[PDB]
Amino acid sequence: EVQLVESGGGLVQPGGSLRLSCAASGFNIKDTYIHWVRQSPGKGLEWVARIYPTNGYTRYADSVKGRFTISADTSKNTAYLQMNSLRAEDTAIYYCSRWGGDGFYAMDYWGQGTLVTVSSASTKGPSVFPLAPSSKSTSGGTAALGCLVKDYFPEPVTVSWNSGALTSGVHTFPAVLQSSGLYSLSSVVTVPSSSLGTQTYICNVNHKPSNTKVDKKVEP
Amino acid sequence: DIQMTQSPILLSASVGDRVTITCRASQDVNTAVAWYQQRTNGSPRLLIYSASFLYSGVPSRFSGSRSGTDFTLTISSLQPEDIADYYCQQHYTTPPTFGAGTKVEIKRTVAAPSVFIFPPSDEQLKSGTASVVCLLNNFYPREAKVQWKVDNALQSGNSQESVTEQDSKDSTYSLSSTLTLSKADYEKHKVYACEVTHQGLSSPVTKSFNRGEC
Amino acid sequence: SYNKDQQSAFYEILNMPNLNEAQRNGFIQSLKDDPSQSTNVLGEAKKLNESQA
Amino acid sequence: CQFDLSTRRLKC
Amino acid sequence: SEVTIKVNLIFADGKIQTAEFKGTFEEATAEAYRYAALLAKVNGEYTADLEDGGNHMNIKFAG
Repeated sequence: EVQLVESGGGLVQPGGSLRLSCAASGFNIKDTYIHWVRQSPGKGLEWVARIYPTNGYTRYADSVKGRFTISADTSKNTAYLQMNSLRAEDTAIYYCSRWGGDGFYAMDYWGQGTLVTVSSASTKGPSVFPLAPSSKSTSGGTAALGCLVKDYFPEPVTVSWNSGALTSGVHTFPAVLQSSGLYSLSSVVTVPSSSLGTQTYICNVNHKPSNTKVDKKVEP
Repeated sequence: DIQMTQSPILLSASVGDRVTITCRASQDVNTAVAWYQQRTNGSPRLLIYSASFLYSGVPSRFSGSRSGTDFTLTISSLQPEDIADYYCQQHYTTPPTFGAGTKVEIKRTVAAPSVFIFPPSDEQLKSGTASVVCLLNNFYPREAKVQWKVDNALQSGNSQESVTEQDSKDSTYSLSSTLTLSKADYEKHKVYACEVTHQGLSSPVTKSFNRGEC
Repeated sequence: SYNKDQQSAFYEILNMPNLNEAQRNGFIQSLKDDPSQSTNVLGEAKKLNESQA
Repeated sequence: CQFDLSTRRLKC
Repeated sequence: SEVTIKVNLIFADGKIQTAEFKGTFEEATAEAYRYAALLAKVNGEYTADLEDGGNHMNIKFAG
């Protein structure tokens, strides 16, 4: 099973530096090309760099040349992107991918991606508030309840319900940037009205940039 | 550099329809074009490579073709799980470049939203800010007007909406509208109401509460 | 090990007065990462150093 | 339509 | 600029798809017609009816 896993993404100030890693498994990077590709509101999908670890040859996008360097350690089966002199327009999801694997001339495996946010604003953990079920959140014998995850920076936060046991009927809304420059989102789920008071409902909130982990019990 | 011009940017079809997405290279790229799918919260996933070849494990309803500098992705029988953004990419010359994408959505029958309202929690109120949440659940189509009224006065500039992407199971949308006030302002008033207008409702629906009522 | 060109890039970046230590080491790391990019990397180091005068 | 970082989807 | 040309694609069997083309008015127009022409191969000769000063199109295919 071929897998690529990116890490190292995070909040960084303009002009600052960051180093991303791309850990490969289920194949050897010595047998393929490895690319970095990023994705942003401004430019959509934009190729960043590539390397052929077998011989060390590299190529870069004009927009990052001199500021970013790609490298690979075949002994750890891992590729890296050093990112210096960072700017607002470098904010993006950064993916690593392979090309030419098993002789397929396309990017056939991509990692989950790692978020780089270039900003002068400070990290802030969210407050998590109950969205309690009530007579105003129920109809047809179903009830809605949730958690409001308010005032954090930067993205992302993750929300799960009952440790991932509860997935049916869950809507976690896309984050919205408030005027304060902080993000907020709600996650809601709809459940049988009759289960309220007998079945426990907990939203598990994680905001890794601030090391915030909250498990909030939501009650009638 | 070579650019890839993708059209249309948005396409909506019914389940089982044949849909066509196109990509035009700004100069000859031979057959060096791949197509990727990107689902909500996902990474790009290879569908077709070298213009016309199906990647392993990709459903046979996906096919690609080339005519000169024109590339076409066809989905022969659109399925609910096919809703995603689709991108072409050329690898003929460096830099490899991608198209701007095409968003594919499903058409289904009209469904009115379930409307719910949540007053600020007691926890939140302790901190000087009040968030009131209006929830529109599992509706179609996406268009919907949500207005806030506080003691019957229409609110403006103090609410924000978030809308899920289309659900890959039931093809519906959900939407939250959040009204933000200071604790003091929230305590100045009694009646909080969210009013929803949607094609599936015979007339607009108001969902409300009186601050303090259990 | 490095050639005399490479060493010269290291030395220049090492001495830049307006870089902070994160940036200085980030650029030096880039010189190590990809020697083919030495000239471009030095060029961006110089620009950042200049803008922080 | 523009790519959105939170959803990884084009927003129209 | 940046307008959205909204298009109804009306196939001979009565099935209906909808599309948007974005760009300058001129670019978006050109792409809508180009797309129409492409669909016409599989779906028969098209006719395009412009509505709202060119900003909306109903495009029917003969079969």
